[PDB]
Amino acid sequence: MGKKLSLIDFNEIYNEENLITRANPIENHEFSDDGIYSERIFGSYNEDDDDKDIDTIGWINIEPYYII
Amino acid sequence: DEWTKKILRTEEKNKEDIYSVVRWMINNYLALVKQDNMNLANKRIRLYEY
Amino acid sequence: FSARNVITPLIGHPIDEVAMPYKTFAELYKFQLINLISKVKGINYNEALKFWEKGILGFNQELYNYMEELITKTKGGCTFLLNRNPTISIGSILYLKIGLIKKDYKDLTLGISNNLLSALSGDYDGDVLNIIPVFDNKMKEHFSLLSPQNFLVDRNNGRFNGDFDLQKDQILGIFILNN
Amino acid sequence: MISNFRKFHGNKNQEKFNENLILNKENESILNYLDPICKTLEIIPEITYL
Amino acid sequence: LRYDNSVNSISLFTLILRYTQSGPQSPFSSNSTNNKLRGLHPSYLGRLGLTSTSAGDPGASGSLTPFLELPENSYMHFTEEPEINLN
Amino acid sequence: MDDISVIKNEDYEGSHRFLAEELLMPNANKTDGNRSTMFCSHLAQAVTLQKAEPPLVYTNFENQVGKYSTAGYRKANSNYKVIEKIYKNDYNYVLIVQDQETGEYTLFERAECEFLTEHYGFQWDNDKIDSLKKDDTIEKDTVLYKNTCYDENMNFGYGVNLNAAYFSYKNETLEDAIVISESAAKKLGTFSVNKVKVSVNTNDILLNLYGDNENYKGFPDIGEHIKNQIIASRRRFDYNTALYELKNLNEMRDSDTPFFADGKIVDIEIFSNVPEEELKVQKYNEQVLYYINKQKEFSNNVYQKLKKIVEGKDNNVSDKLLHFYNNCKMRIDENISYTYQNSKFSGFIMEFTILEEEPLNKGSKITGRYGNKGVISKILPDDQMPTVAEGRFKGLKADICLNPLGVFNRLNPSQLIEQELNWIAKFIRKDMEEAGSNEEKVSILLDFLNRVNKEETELMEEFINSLNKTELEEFLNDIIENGIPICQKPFFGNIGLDELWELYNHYDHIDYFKCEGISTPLIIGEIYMVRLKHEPHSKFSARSTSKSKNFKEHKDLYSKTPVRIGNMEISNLSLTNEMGSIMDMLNSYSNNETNRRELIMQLLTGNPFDTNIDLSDVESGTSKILKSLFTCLGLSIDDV
Amino acid sequence: FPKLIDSQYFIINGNRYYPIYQLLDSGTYRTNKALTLKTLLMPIVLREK
Amino acid sequence: MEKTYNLNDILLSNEYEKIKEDIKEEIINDMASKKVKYSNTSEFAKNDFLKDEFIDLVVDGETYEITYGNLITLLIVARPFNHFKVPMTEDLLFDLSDLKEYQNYYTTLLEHFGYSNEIKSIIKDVISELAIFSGDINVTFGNTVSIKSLIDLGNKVKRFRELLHYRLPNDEALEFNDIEAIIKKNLDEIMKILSETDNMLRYYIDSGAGINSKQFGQVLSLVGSKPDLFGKIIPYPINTSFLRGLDVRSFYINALGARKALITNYQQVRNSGYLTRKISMLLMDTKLIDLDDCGSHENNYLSINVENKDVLKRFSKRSYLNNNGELVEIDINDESLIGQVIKIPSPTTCASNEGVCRKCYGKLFDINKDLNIGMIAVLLLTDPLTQRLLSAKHLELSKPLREIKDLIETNKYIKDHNVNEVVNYFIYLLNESGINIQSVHSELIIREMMKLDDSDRTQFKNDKMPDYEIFRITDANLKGD
Ligand SMILES: [Zn+2]
Repeated sequence: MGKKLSLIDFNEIYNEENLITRANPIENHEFSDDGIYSERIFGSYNEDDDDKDIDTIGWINIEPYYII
Repeated sequence: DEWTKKILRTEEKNKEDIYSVVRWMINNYLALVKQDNMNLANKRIRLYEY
Repeated sequence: FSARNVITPLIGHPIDEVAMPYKTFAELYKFQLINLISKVKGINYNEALKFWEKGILGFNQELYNYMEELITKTKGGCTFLLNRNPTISIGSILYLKIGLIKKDYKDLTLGISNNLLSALSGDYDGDVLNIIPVFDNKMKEHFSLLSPQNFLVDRNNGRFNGDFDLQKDQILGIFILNN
Repeated sequence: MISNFRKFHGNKNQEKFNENLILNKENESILNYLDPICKTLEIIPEITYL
Repeated sequence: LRYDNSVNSISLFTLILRYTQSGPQSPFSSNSTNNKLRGLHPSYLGRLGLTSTSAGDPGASGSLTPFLELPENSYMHFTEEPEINLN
Repeated sequence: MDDISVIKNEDYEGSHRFLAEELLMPNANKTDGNRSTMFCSHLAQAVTLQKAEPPLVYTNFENQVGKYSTAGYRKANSNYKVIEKIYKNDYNYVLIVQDQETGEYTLFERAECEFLTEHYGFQWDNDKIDSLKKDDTIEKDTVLYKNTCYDENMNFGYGVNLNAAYFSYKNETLEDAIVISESAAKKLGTFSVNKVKVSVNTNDILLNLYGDNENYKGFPDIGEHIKNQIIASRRRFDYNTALYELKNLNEMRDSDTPFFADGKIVDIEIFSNVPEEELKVQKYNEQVLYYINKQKEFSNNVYQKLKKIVEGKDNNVSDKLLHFYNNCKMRIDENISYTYQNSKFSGFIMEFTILEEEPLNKGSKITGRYGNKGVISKILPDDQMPTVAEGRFKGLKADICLNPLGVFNRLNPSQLIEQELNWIAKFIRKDMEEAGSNEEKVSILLDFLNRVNKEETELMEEFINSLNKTELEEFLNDIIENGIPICQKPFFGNIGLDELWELYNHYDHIDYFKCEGISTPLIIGEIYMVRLKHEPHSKFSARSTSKSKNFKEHKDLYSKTPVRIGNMEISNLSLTNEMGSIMDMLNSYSNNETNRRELIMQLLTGNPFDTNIDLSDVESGTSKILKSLFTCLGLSIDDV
Repeated sequence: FPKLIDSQYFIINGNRYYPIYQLLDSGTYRTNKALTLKTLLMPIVLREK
Repeated sequence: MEKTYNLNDILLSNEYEKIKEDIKEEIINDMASKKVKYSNTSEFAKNDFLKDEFIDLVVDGETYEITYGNLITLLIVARPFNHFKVPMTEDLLFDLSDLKEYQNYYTTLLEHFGYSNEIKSIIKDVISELAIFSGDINVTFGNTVSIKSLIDLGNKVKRFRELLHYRLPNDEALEFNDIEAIIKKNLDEIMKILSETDNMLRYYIDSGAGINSKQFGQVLSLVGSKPDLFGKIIPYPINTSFLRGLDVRSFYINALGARKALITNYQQVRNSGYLTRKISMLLMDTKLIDLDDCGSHENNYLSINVENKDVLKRFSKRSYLNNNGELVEIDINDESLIGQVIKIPSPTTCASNEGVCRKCYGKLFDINKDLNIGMIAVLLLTDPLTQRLLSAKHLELSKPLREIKDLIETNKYIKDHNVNEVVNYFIYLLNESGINIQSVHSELIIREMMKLDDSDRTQFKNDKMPDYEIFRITDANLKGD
């Protein structure tokens, strides 16, 4: 658990394009493009067409509020 | 219990009740502590008990 | 691309060369084998796999011929690494060549020279040795530094290593000859 | 022939295995051990082991 | 209980007359380092097998003698009386 | 205990009571404890032999070991009378008998093989029980079926006697290695029996591996051997409604599950949870249906025949008969839902019992009764083995050749004594054959045995005087050709240095054999040999890129369990000082999926005889997952 | 309770299991600072000081 | 057979293989034609074998009397000179009847032809051809073992009969040392009688193939006293041979040992091997530089005490400062250096940060350059230590192994002693334990354990010894940070 290693400033690396501000798991009987399971930013089963790896990381915005 | 009485190998006077067994053990404590663990005389084989 | 096999004594062949069972070579060099069958017979890779699957079941001369050609005609030979665990000594892992492929399906023992045994520290008591083939010619060259020939020299002394010298049966024959 | 002689010698060995030890599994009785285990229940006044 | 892992029809010593010190309630344990218990004792002669044991767990299991006589009326005790006479 | 003064030899003199498994070992006083404990281990590891023989040098307790080891023979326990015989298969059948005293009705079962565990099993000599017909009395101690270990007079044998010579054969007999004659290897033959379960559900069908287009047979028949090591293969279907896959019967694919074994199937037991009418419509079930019907036909047949006895008020039935009857009745009864592993299963589960004659092959381990070990390095023709020339024993060939170097180091001298005794016995046999009347032959025999074992001599004199002249001649011919029994008791009654010395001094004609191409004269004498369970097949592993337990479930021909590379292995490889190549091998063979795909693709698309692989530099999938999760954790590596 | 078949083994859940004898101490077994007699319920132990 | 053979004429001829073939064929055909005769006495029996007949071998004009068998052995082992077409000087000829010398001849072949891969290939072909012929000798001459062989000798040689039937005196005055003395006296005689008589076991005894002294004497003469489960020698000895039989009492003592061997192997399973990874980590990066002289001062050169003959052996192929001059290779054979502290260039003190020089490492530079030097050191130390620990459990013998570990893996001796004292303690620990390693490999391990307090790599050329601090193997890895 407790390790001494470099910390990361999330705000600089944060990407607005892959922002999950929609909480709906499904939208109108479909996986939400803004949902957690989003084919656009995270990828899908057809991963070779996506050219988007597991390294793809989503973001959530708490602005205008801060957490520890 | 009756099974330990049957297995035990001393005069029946010493196996009548728990008191007789304790008396027998205490009177022969020094001798009994000095007995070989591996001597087959002090051991047995069992099959159905377990 | 790994294997485990029992060791049996081999006579009449060079120290570095070994004899590998029919089943052992087929699996490790399967993709190389499928390449030749596809080229020779002009068939699809899936169809070539069907030929390989049929050969696995029992000894057939045709698949043996493809296997024999690979050991004969491959550049640098067909070579692998043989380790006896624990790998605690120099010579525990050795770079060796596949001289022959056995024609008995039942025979599943690797054939090694008695001189190699002392370096490996293993015994022909039913112990199993791990076989890891090396494919790239560059990788083959780098692992050739682990070959038995390079280990003829003892690294601490610079002298010849008795591990690769004549053993019990071998010494007696030369002794009767000379003494 | 040879086989008849071999059987004859085997029967005349004079060193014979203890059949009772080999077959003691059959001649051991479960009831002997079951009875005390059941009588441990007799500590309860209502329960009496028949 | 023990599965019949036998590869043979020979059963007199592999299964019929086999004994094990190890048990559910066993004085014998690997952690206890019962090296003495794994060894042989002079009483074993005529009752237990001196050379019959398994290399994996030496002394834990062995073969009973075919000629072993367990005294009648002693409840499968090797001897009618214990080691020390007490008389 | 420390005290060994309690042990007094006079107390244990003349008694083998202190011996257990070593009662099967001759001259056990001369063998070390280590070799004896190895022998005790080998006897349990010994495998059944089709052509097992009583040992030429015997301890005389062997027959008792055969008697009290009941797994090998079936003996009647009372006088019985055969009520009827019912057949399930040609190989498997049941015999119903009635006790001539109790009147109780019991049954005896006949099958070709006995399954013990894994592949281990043995075939049965079912001659007597097969001879029995209805209204035939079975006497009290008759042996209905016997193992190959027991002979006509129920003598017990766990090995074969093979002529052995200690000779250095082209260094092939190095350390504990053996060279065997092909004929001799024929003698050391084992059985393998396997019970294999193939489960076919509703969506699974069995391919027509053994059948043509007109007749659909997807698995072997009761009298037919397995071909290409494939019993059957099942193809699972997403929906079996279409039945469009009828044309697909001949072809095979990787997805199909193949079941592997070799041998003759001897019994099929099918447990079906599907109604008969549903099965009948499809032709692909045809073969299965037959055996299903056969099972029912067998079960019904017992039910009709025994219903009066079992369901009658008297009920003089053995528990075995009662339970057999109840199981068959359950089979014929409707609403019988079969459960395996406490769950109801779709389709049917089939158990095949397969018996194969497994011959001796290279890598097999064979031993003697004295703790020595040997591995079959080479099997060679009889002519290539040492053959003595220009003697009365001319053309005698050695069946096995053993390493001469280090023999005394083993501390098991007794093997040599066995060899010497059978070798000297060869001379005695030739002496009997060469000249004399029957009386001269018995005189030579009795003198030699008096030199070896007095008890055997006395008992042989009694046995011989009992024999009629024709029987005596037959016994003498048996001794001349087949061999001579010699008794070497484990501790008391064996011969020693002085006794063998006297034997050699008296028999001056007995001297080493001069072999055809061998300068050194050799001794060839029979040694008793046993076959051990170990074969190379147990530890064989071979893997090619795409435990699974499929091999244990008979779905794979051989284990594909990967070899493991560790820090020790990496260090020994790092001796080369070319770390990049080691990392390339690790990534291409295991860690890196992209590099692994490149290696496979290049191996199949490159030149067959020249292989050069170029691997891309990319982070592994594990590394990618690690970076993604760590960034979410809030910590990032700085390539510290 | 399992039933003996052929006088030396049991058949349960389709498998052949053989019962083997166990070697145990009869009674009054020695232990560190103690002498114990084993009973079905509670062992009777004598501890010394 | 011809009676005159010119060595370098056949070796430099293009009929080299054909000459060997026909001689090899002639020798084995002779052996198949005739039997070997045994007299079982000191006056050996006569045999007409070509291998034992004499030929004259001409080496650069000098004739040596050599047996036909020694000739075919010489040709097989002189394959290098046919391949390279360079003649064989008389310096290279060796005793062909003592197989111990073959090892040293291969060593001289490696030095003469430059430790090349080509000479490495030829030696492999020589070992191969020598072995294949041995099988032909063995399958034609034959080799056997028999108790009649023992009986046949004793019938002529009374001493064999008396030793084959020997039984200890029943004096209670005999003790474990007295019995063990009789064991060697009668066994040394037995081996001598077998070497000096025409018996079927003579070639075994002289060759050393398949002969272990203790186990040979137990079968033939006497077993002796045996330990119990916990090592105490049992008061009663076994006064028989396995060939003659054993007593019921003796049978229990043997079973005790065989059981003890089994229990010991169960305990032997322990194999921590933690140090192997630690030593490998520090030494994997150490490399070599093609620089003849790094530049170091003689006081900065390492000083070692040649107290024992074992000490000089560890420093072969390395430099030494002679009293008259400087920088001459130490000759291990000269016992003059025994008892003298000597100054040696050490891989510990090599100045260049990149690698160790050719004078500090030693003459093994060109020999071991292809492999990783640090990894060579870790395996030369690990494989004995791991094996010695296990072999000692069977028998103060175990103590050297522990102190070796404590020296490098703990700061007990590291924090209060100098490197000159540290390396000499290491060679003392190796000598007592029996580990045979050349000191260069042990010093390389100490070199990486040694971390400079001053933190300057090239300061070694300064006459003043650099300030430094040795570290524990695990701590030195931790100090990198
Ligand atoms: Zn330097």
